[PDB]
Amino acid sequence: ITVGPYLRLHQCGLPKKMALELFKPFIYGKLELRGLATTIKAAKKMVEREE
Amino acid sequence: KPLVGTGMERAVAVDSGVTAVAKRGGVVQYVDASRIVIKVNEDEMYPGEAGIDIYNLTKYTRSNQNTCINQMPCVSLGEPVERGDVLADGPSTDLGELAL
Amino acid sequence: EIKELLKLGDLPTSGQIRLYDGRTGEQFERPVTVGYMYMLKLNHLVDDKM
Amino acid sequence: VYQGETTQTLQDYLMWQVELTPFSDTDRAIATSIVDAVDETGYLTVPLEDILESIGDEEIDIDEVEAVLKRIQRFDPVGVAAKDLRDCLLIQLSQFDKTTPWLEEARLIISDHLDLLANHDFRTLMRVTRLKEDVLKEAVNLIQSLDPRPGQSIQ
Amino acid sequence: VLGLYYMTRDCVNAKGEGMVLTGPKEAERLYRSGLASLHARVKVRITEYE
Amino acid sequence: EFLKPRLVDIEQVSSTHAKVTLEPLERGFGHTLGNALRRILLSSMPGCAVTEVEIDGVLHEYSTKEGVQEDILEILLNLKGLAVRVQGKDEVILTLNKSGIGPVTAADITHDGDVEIVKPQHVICHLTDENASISMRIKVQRGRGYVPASTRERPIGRLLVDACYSPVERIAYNVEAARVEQRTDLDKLVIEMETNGTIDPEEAIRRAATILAEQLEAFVDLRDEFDPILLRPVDDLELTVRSANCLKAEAIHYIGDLVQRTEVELLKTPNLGKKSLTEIKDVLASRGLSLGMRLENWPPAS
Amino acid sequence: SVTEFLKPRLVDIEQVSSTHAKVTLEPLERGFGHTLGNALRRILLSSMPGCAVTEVEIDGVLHEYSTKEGVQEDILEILLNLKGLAVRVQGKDEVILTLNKSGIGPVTAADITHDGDVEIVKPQHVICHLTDENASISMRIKVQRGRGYVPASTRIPIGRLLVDACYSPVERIAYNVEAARVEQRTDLDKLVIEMETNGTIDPEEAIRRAATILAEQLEAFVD
Repeated sequence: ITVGPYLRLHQCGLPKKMALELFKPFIYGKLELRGLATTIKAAKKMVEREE
Repeated sequence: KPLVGTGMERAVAVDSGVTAVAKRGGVVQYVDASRIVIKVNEDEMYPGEAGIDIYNLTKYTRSNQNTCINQMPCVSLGEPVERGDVLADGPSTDLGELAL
Repeated sequence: EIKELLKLGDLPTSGQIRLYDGRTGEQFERPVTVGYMYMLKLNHLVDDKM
Repeated sequence: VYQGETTQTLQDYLMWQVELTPFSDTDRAIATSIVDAVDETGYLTVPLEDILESIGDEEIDIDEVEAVLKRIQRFDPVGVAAKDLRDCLLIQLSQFDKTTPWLEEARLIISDHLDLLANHDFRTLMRVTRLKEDVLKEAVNLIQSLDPRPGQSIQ
Repeated sequence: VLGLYYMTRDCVNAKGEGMVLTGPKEAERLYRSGLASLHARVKVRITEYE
Repeated sequence: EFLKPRLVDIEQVSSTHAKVTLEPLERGFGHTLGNALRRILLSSMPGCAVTEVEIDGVLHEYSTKEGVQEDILEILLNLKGLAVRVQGKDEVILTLNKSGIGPVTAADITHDGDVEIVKPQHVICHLTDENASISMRIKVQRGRGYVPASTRERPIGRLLVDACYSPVERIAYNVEAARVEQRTDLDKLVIEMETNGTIDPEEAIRRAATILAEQLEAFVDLRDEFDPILLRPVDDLELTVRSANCLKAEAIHYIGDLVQRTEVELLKTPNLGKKSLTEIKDVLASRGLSLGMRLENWPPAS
Repeated sequence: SVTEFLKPRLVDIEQVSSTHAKVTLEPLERGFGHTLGNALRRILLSSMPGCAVTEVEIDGVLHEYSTKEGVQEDILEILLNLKGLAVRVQGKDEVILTLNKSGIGPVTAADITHDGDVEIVKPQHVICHLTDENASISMRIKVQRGRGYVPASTRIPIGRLLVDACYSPVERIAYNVEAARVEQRTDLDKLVIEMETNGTIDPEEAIRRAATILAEQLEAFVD
């Protein structure tokens, strides 16, 4: 943990590399919801390649 | 080097064994990034031998903590050395002094 | 002895100088202790923690 | 005490893909049976009649089983749950882009004359397919670039 | 705490002492322009709600 | 009507140290201009730097070369501090060849017409063996800022170097009183500049002023994808006559419309039986698609 | 290529009031938010043309701590009330006005005698209050033209009371720098500027004038 002096009291600073792993099924669902991916394996490959 | 020390840096650097220390006096006959050859003085030579000392330096070797062990020479071609002098610096050493 | 060595190098004896903000150019209101320290990097790297 | 961990096999991966696929209840049961029938090399080991019998309902025809099987064959890896080598190669070729230099000749060779290639004829094959030796070499090289055992990716 | 304590202190003879200001915004303008000290004792028109 | 400043004098103390005088300035403009110019000069000047090195016999930077006093890493560190001025292009390749005992410096680089070495005494390495030679190729290009090599396949043997393109080392400024003809309220700005000798002080001042003016021009005028397979027409599918007629009777033109329909909806439509539904599912599965897929913000403008 | 920098693309203006504005500009190169914001703030605070009240004279007042029986407030209160008077003189750089009133009630800026060049911005601005019907007030107010703020202590007849002159129309200026990103670059600046004027000019006009002044200061070196 480091210090974020600019933050508001209700906010925290999360690394995006951690957030990509933590929220993976949500990202799969959102990718399949707007037609970017048509199958679960396509979304999995897109997340692996980090487009 | 610390630039503000206590006077114990040389003792720690030399007694640890991470540096290359001259076993006998002489003149630097050959210097390189990986080996040093010293031409021994005539008054320190044993009968019936070619008086030369060869030092092979440790280059980019893994340690017990997955760190780097690397030695670099601190002498020039042709300069005199004596017994106990430092020939090559080890990790965290600067001209024979501890440098953390 | 430290003050004498500072005087030999033409430096303030108190060990404090005036600084300026890099973002505005304004001088800080009080003198600041500026010097040299020996820092170390410890074997606790955030690459190995995250 | 270290008790050991869990590993993912080919069937575990296929079932994971089945669960996240918009199947109906009957379709999901058929998919479960089909995935149970798949061996470690990625080939189906029973005829579709056995699967239809194992479903246990008389309201279901073989065409629905065929549709479910075709959908499953497009899972990762592509070509899994194929009936034979010809089907696996055709499935793999179906996913290629149309700009490939020798897609049509390779498809023709695989679909029509696969025994001649296995017997190493290279003489009657030319007469049957009316090709030269310039294109046959490239077609055979393209055919040999496919995966004969798609199920070993999760060995 | 240190910053709030430092800003809300008074000095006996500071720059801009003894002037009358229309409000807090004029005090801020004087401080930023360098015409008054942060510790100068002044009189300010203040509006407060109860 | 303010009095405008002008560039009065340039004092070249050394080849890397200069003083530039701006005069006259109104009350308070000295610091306003000085701090902005210092920030821009320290931040945005362009220069040339070494980016790639290829040495004849070495494979990576964690090795040594026989007859060379330094390691490869120290040689790369020395090359990182090489000062080069290129007047014709944004990329160049220099060649270095040397043999015999002695210090290999920057004056041993093969001469190029459009390349100037401002510090020929810069030491690169040392050869300690008589029958020892070194030959290398160095890539130099123009840029600005600091670009580490990690943030930018290659053959085995090509070594990357972090790029520090900035030619400015330090900037200081002072504001004194200007003794103009008939006024005693005008100031004078003196900018002390320390660089690596590869940039003219006056062009640096002009470039900083140009950048500031271009950035400031925005205040002078101040006022306020679906997947391709889903876009193919339904006739791409090789359906039967009756299936195509039934789909066209439901105004299902594209695959993205058919895919959003569930089995029950396609089963309650007239003239469509279970067999035709199975055929549609089969032809969709042949491409790896199913029924019951939800799409957001469809259609995409047809 | 190496001489090409980012330019603001999203410009947002929010009007809290008629004399209070917030401006947001993004994206900017790293470090330029502080540069631009500090330069603009310094120019707005220090060097800005305007007109302001300089000094006053009252018939019954000879010293700053004097008496004006019949007036609710003291003399320094009247000086504070006059310091916040906004004018739009469109002629000579020095005008004099006369204020005479009698009665019971608030004496405001609308009571000032009419002048062709002078245009009062807020007639509702209150100068003082008269309590007694026999009470009378008479004074002369001088307005001059200048730049920025000039304290009266640096300027040290009879009855001439000095007033701090606030020529600049800016009442408050502040700025803040926040993080902004483009899909490939994450270390970019986002500049927010909040400013309030006294009503003589709009905040946007003040920003444009400050930018124009700073840009014209650089004409001798811009290529």
